[PDB]
Amino acid sequence: GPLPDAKPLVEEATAQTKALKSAHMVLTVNGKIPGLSLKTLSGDLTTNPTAATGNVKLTLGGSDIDADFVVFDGILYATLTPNQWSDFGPAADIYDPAQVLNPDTGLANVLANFADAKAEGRDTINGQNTIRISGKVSAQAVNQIAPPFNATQPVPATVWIQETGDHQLAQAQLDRGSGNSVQMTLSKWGEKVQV
Ligand SMILES: CCCCCCCCCCCCCCC[C@@H](O)O[C@H](CO[C@H](O)CCCCCCCC[C@@H](C)CCCCCCCC)COP(=O)(O)O[C@H]1[C@H](O[C@@H]2O[C@@H](CO)[C@H](O)[C@H](O)[C@@H]2O)[C@H](O)[C@H](O)[C@@H](O)[C@@H]1O[C@H]1O[C@@H](CO[C@@H](O)CCCCCCCCCCCCCCC)[C@@H](O)[C@H](O)[C@@H]1O
Repeated sequence: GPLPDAKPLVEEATAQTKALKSAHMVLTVNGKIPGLSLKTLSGDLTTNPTAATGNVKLTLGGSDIDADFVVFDGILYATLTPNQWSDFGPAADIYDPAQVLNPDTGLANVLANFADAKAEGRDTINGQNTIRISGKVSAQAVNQIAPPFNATQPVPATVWIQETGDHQLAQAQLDRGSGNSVQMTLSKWGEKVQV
């Protein structure tokens, strides 16, 4: 029918996101973003304490490698060859995955700096009704969650927020122009993450 007002949905999702401890995430890079060699990633993240497990497809020296990865006790491990775990040192020297759910600099900060929010339509995400919402994310909030963006201006964005229930952030995408973008889909909020 009619669409709810986006502004209160965004505010509710902001609050809900700040309280998150854990989630499943699927990250897709569309086109090309300089200094971001990642193509796709799917995994499970928990925080306080930080742990993550999953799989990643990335480009290394011009070859796409499929790898499994684990972040535990501050350290990043990954199978660059199958069943062979390599230790790549402190995760934070590459990207501390806890950043995504940091209430100050993660997804909640993106939501809190999401300007001009406007409800655009309704979409199913992972079996759930969500409201698709356009807006622009501040350069600072974008650079904090995704440094390679190197934004010097507000970044056009789309968020999908659950229409009912908890109003979680279901999906978000940041458009760098020219068919290049990064999108994350969140689900399984509060799941246990063993690792
Ligand atoms: C959703 C679930 C939660 C997760 C969220 C998603 C996060 C995904 C992150 C994926 C990025 C993996 C790509 C690794 C590329 C690799 O080249 O990184 C650089 C080189 O590192 C070495 O080369 C490592 C060995 C080579 C290959 C890597 C091994 C394989 C491991 C991995 C790829 C497999 C699994 C990966 C998946 C893990 C997911 C984790 C959960 C970093 O080197 P340094 O450690 O020296 O770091 C930098 C240094 O900074 C450090 O910080 C200092 C602070 O003071 C310290 O003192 C420290 O000493 C050091 O100085 C330097 O300054 C230097 O200037 C800079 O150039 C250095 O490297 C930089 O060099 C380039 C490399 O670029 C490409 O190679 C790719 C870089 C990708 C990094 C971007 C992170 C992803 C963005 C997150 C998106 C989130 C989306 C949110 C939703 C919208 C830059 O792009 C980038 O800035 C990079 O960091």
